Amino acid sequence: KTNGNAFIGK
Amino acid sequence: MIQRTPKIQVYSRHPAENGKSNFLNCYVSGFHPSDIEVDLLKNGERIEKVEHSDLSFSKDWSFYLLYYTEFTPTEKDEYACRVNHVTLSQPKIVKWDRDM
Amino acid sequence: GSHSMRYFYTSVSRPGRGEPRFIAVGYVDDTQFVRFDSDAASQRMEPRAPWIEQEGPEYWDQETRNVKAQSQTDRVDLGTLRGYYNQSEDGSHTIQIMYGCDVGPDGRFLRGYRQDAYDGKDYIALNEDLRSWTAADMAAQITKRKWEAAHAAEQQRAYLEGRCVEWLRRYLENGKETLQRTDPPKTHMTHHPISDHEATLRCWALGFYPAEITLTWQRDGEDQTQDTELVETRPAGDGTFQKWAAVVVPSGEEQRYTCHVQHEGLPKPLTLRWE
Repeated sequence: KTNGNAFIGK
Repeated sequence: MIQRTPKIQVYSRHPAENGKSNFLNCYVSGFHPSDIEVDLLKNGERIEKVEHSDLSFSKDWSFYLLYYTEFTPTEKDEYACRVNHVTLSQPKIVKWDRDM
Repeated sequence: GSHSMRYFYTSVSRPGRGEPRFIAVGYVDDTQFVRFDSDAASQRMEPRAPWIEQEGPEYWDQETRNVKAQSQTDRVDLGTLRGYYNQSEDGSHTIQIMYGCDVGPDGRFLRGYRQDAYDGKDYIALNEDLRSWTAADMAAQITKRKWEAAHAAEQQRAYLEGRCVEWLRRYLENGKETLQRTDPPKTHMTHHPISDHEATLRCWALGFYPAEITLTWQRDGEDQTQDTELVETRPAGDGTFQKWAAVVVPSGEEQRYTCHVQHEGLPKPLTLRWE
């Protein structure tokens, strides 16, 4: 299962 | 940026036996950037219906891909793999040597 | 034995030629089980191992959603990083992400990872404690401050110690017939005269799984790195791996050499020699 909780911009 | 040249290996999936079905592989690794041209050749000419792996990379971030095709080896057929990459002055041809 | 689950993502900008290309691959140990390619027809996460095909529609929908949002995040991050490094709009750039978790033979969580790169070099990485980051340079230090204010390490640790290991343990159970096996190498040696006073000895290891292997050459019991040509472990394409190590020897002295093979699938390590 991929991680979907950290789409936080660099 | 820093560019890394591909390491090329041409080989059969199973020990080669004339008249027996198999897979011819061309494994390219250790390269950066990811754009790469890979052709599998039979008697100097391009094989159509060549499949390839999904782009992945190693610990040092360098890419690797496997190009392959089903084939039946014969004593007279010559196989090779032609690779082009931004790090190369001209395409690099690596010949399949079954006897290594 | 011990096992791992890893995801590898790559985003490559192509200025003028459209939006960045995004590729995602998932692995359990050395077995690929999923893939996504933004240039492929499906626009969905796809199965690459038979034991994942059984996952229901909800599984595939969420995995597709995640890789699509990851590709959008990388697309904005390509522009951000280009700005941090004061780079032109015309050159092609790469963002690579690796993450995943490892479990011990008792199934315990061993470690978690999250590492990000820019143009093939370290950019930012989650530390082993899963609570802090290591920025590679000054540009990555900007990212680190934004990631600290966003509790990003807490997000990673919650995934790595929760969903990551729980789903790895599920996959290990679902693909038990194949993921738990170890195929020992089938070994043999080849000999090639290269002149009238020298020969190559090549030690071969074929059809092994997992990929981890050690091939070592010795002369009169002393470890050899003089003439030891060692190729990268390569896939056979059927789920097994291959490797070889070769040494250049004086003609007539072939029997003073041995190749020692170490692999997890071997009842006991092997020693090979030219007969």
